Amino acid sequence: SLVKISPQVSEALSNGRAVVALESTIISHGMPYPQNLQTAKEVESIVRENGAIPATIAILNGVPCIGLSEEELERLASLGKSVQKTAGRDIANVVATRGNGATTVSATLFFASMVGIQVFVTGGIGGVHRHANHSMDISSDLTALGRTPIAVISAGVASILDIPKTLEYLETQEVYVAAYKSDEFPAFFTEKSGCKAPSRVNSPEDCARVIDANMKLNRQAGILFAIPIPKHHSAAGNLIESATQRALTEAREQNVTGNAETPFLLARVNELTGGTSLAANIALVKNNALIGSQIAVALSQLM
Amino acid sequence: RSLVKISPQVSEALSNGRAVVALESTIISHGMPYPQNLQTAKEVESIVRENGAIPATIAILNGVPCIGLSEEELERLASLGKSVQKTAGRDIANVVATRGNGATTVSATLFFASMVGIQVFVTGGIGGVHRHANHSMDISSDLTALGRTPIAVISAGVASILDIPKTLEYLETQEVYVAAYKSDEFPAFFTEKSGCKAPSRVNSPEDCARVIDANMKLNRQAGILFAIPIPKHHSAAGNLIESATQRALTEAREQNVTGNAETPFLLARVNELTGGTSLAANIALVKNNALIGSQIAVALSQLM
Amino acid sequence: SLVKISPQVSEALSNGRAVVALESTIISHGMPYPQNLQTAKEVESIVRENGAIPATIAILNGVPCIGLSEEELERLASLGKSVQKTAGRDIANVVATRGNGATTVSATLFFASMVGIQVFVTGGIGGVHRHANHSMDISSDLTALGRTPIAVISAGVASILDIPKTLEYLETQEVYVAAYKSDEFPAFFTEKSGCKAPSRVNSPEDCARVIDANMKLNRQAGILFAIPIPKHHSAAGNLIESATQRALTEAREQNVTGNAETPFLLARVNELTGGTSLAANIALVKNNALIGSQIAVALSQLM
Ligand SMILES: O=c1[nH]cc([C@@H]2O[C@H](COP(=O)(O)O)[C@@H](O)[C@H]2O)c(=O)[nH]1
Ligand SMILES: O=c1[nH]cc([C@@H]2O[C@H](COP(=O)(O)O)[C@@H](O)[C@H]2O)c(=O)[nH]1
Ligand SMILES: O=P(O)(O)OC[C@H]1O[C@@H](O)[C@H](O)[C@@H]1O
Ligand SMILES: [Mn+2]
Ligand SMILES: [Mn+2]
Ligand SMILES: [Mn+2]
Repeated sequence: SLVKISPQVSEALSNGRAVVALESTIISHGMPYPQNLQTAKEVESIVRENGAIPATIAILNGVPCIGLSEEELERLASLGKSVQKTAGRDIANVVATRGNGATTVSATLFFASMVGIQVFVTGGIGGVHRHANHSMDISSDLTALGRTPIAVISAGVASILDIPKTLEYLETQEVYVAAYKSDEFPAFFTEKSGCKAPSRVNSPEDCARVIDANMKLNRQAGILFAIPIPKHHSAAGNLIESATQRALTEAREQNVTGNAETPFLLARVNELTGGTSLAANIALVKNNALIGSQIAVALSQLM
Repeated sequence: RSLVKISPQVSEALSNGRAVVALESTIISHGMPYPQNLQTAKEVESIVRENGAIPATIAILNGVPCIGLSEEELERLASLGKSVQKTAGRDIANVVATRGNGATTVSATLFFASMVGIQVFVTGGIGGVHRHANHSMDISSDLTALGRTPIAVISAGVASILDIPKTLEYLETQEVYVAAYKSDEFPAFFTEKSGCKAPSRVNSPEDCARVIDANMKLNRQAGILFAIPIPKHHSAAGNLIESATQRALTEAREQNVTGNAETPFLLARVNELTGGTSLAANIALVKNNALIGSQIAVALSQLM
Repeated sequence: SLVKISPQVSEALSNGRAVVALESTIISHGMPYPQNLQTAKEVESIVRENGAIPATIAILNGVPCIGLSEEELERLASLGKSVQKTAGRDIANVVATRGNGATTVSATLFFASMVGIQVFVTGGIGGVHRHANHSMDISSDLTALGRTPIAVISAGVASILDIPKTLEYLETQEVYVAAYKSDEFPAFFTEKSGCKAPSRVNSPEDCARVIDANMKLNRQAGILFAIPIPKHHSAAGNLIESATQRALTEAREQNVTGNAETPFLLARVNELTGGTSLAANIALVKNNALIGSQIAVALSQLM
C-alpha cells in the first residue's frame, strides 16, 4: 500500500526463500559516487552468489522501497550525500515531505521486520558513544533491536563507540549477542576489541537455529551476530585508535552532534588512515554479506 | 469501555473522525495556582473549540478514568488542588483501584488518549532528564511513554529546570521524532532559547499533520514531539529566568524539597523570583500550544 | 506449541484458578543438592497450602517448561549449578542448543506472561548495579518488567545493587512499585533500605485490585510488589553491609563482570556471613510465596 516491494523480493518472501535486508546509509553517507554504487552492487552480488535475494531498503520520493531496481540504486547512489540520513524516527518525515532517504540500521530494521525479512546484513551497528554519561548519546539502533525480532549481521561495533557500554546496553535491552567463531567480541575495523563475547556461535546453521527459536517463541527482541573481520583484512589497532581519538576531538570542537556524528567520524578516520579504514569497512561488509546470506539460506531450509 | 468514561462530545467526535485534542490535568492540579489554573484550563478548551477541534481533558475522578471533562468536573478538579494524586502512567492502576482522584501527567494522558484513538495531545512542557541524572538516574517516564506510544505531543519544548541536551539525546534513543516549529532552535518552555539546535523543523500545521498521518499509515509504535517556541512577545527571556531557575534549584536542594513536591516548589519559587512573569509566560505558551495543536488536529482530520 | 505446560497448571489456567509462577535459579544457583530440592518442594507446598497452583518455570533439554513435575524438579535439582543462568535474551539460544536453563526474572516473566499467569513470586529482582554510571550495568529484569504486564512479588532489592537508582529506573520504565504494609522500601535481606517506598499496599486484596485494574486497562507494563522480610528473619544491616562491602571489593579485584556478578556477590556474602544471608534469602522467598499466593487467590476471586 505505502511500501513498494520489488518483484524479486516479493516472490522470495511468498515462497519462503532466503532474503537479506541491506541498509542504504552506507551508500549515501559511507563513500563517494560511483564507488558507493560499485560497493553496493558487489555486496548484492555476494548475497545472490550465496543463494539469497538482496533487499536494499531506501526511501525514494517519499516511497519506502524494499528491494531496489538497478535504476533506483543508480539514482540513489548518484544523489550522494544530498540524500537524508534516515533513522527510524525520521521515516515519517521523509515520507511526508516526499523526500529521498537512506535508511540507517534502526530504520532498515523497521521495514525489514514489517515485511517478514529475518536477516539484516550491515557493516557495524550504532552504539553507546564515548562519554555518554556526559551526553546520553546512544544510538536508536540499540533500542530498535531491543524491540524488533530480526537478526542483525554485523562485524561488531566500531571503536569510535564505547564497546563495553554498548554490550551492557544490549544486555539490558534483552538483545542476544554472539560472536562468530570466536570468544572475543570483534571491533569492526579490527578483529579484536578487548572484550569477551557474551556468547558464541560456530556456524551459519547454529545462527539459523537461534533465529528459528526466536521466531517460534514470538519474542519481540532481536539478535546481534558479530562476525570478526577476516584476519588478513583487519586494520592495525594502533593506527585506528590514534585516528579515532583525533577524530573524536575534532567532532567535539566543531560541535558535530546528533546524526551527523557517526558519518563525520568515519569519514575523518578514513582520511587520517589514508584509506585503510574504509578498505576494512568494505571488507567486513562483504564478509558479513557472505555469512549473512549463508545464515538466511540455512534459516529458509529450517522453515 | 465499561471502565473509561468518554464525554458525549468527545465520544461523538471520535465516532465521526472529528479533530480531537487531548489535554492533561496535572497542569490544573499541580502546575499552576488556583485562580489561574482553572482560568487557563477554560481558556485553553475555548481556544481548541474556536479553532475547530474538540478538547478532551483527561483525569481520573473517584477511580473513573474520564476522557473529556464537563465544566463542573474541571471546576471540581481545580479546587481539589494538590489533594489529587499526581498520576503518571505507572500510577493509573493504583488510583483506579483505590477509587481516588488523579490528575494525569503526560505519560498517563498519552496512555488514555492513545487508547481511544486521539492523535494530538497538547501540553505545556514535557518531563525530561533531570539535572545531575548521572548521579540520580532521575528521568521522566514521559520520554519512555512517548517512545512507545504513537501520538503527537505538542509542547513548548523542555524547561531549563531539566537537562535539555540530555533530554533531546534520550528522545532520539527512544526513536521519538522531535521537530521545532518554524525555528532552527529547540525551545525551552518559558523562553525560546535553549542553546540547542532543533533536530528537525516543521513550518506549518499542515506539515505537522502530514508527518502524523505518515506515522499512522506506517503503524510505527513511537510518537512525535512538536516543540512550539513561545511567541516572542510573551517570552520570559528578558526576566532572568535562567538565574531564577538556578536559584530555585539551589534553594530546593537546601530545603530538602524532593519528589512530587519539587516541581511545584520550583514553579512557585521561580514565579516569586520573577514577579509573576514566569507564570504569565507559562499561561501564554499553553494557549499558543493549544492554538497550533488544534490547527494540527484539524488538518489531520481533513487528511483522514 | 513449543512451550510445555504441566497438566496441573494448564487445568488451573483453563478454570481461572490462582496460579503463581516461580523461577528456578535459587534451585540451580542458590544452594547444594539435595537440600536444594527439599527447599524447592517447601516453597511449592506453601503455594498449594495457600490455595494456588505453583508453576515453576525452567528450560529442560531445550524445552520451556511452565510447571514442573516431580521428576523434572528432581532432574533440575540434580543438575545443580551446571544449568545455564538464562536471562530473557538467552532463551532462544538455550532452546536452540537443547540446553538446560534456569530462567532469571526477565526470562521467567516472558514465559509466565505468555500463558496468562498474573503473579510471579521471586526473592529479589535485579537492578541498577553500583557504579552503573561508569559501566551501564543494569539488569534486564527492569526493562522486561517495564514491558510485561505481570505482577512480580519480591522482597525488594539487595544492597549489593544501587537501590535508589533502581527505584528511579523502574519509575522511568513505568513500573508501578509498592511496598507491602510499610512506608519504607525493603532491601531483600533486611527490611530497611533507607529509601521511602514510592507507594504502599496493605493487604493481598489491595494488591489484587491493582493487578485487576492493570489488566482491565490493558497496560503493557508490570508491577513490583516489595514485601519486607519478616521482622524476626531480617538480617542486621551492619553485618550484611560489612559482608556486602567486602564482596563488592572482591568482585572488583577479580574483575567479575556481566551475568556472573550477582551470583558471585550473593554466594560470597553467604560465605562471609556464615550462612546467615542464605537463611534470610530462603525466609523471604517463603514469605513471598505466602503473600503472592494470597494475592493470586484474591485476584482469581475478583475475576
Ligand atoms: O560505516 C558505517 N557504519 C554505520 C553507519 C550507519 O550509522 C548508523 C548509526 O548512526 P546513529 O547512531 O546516528 O543513528 C548505523 O545504523 C548505520 O546505518 C554508516 O553510515 N556507515
Ligand atoms: O539469590 C538469588 N539468585 C538469583 C537471582 C537472579 O539474578 C537475576 C538478576 O541477574 P542479572 O541482572 O545479571 O540477569 C534475577 O532475575 C534473579 O533471577 C537473584 O536475584 N537472587
Ligand atoms: O516519571 P515521572 O515521575 O512521571 O516524570 C518525572 C517528572 O514528570 C512530571 O510529570 C513530573 O513533574 C515529574 O517530576
Ligand atoms: Mn546519536
Ligand atoms: Mn522523576
Ligand atoms: Mn548485568
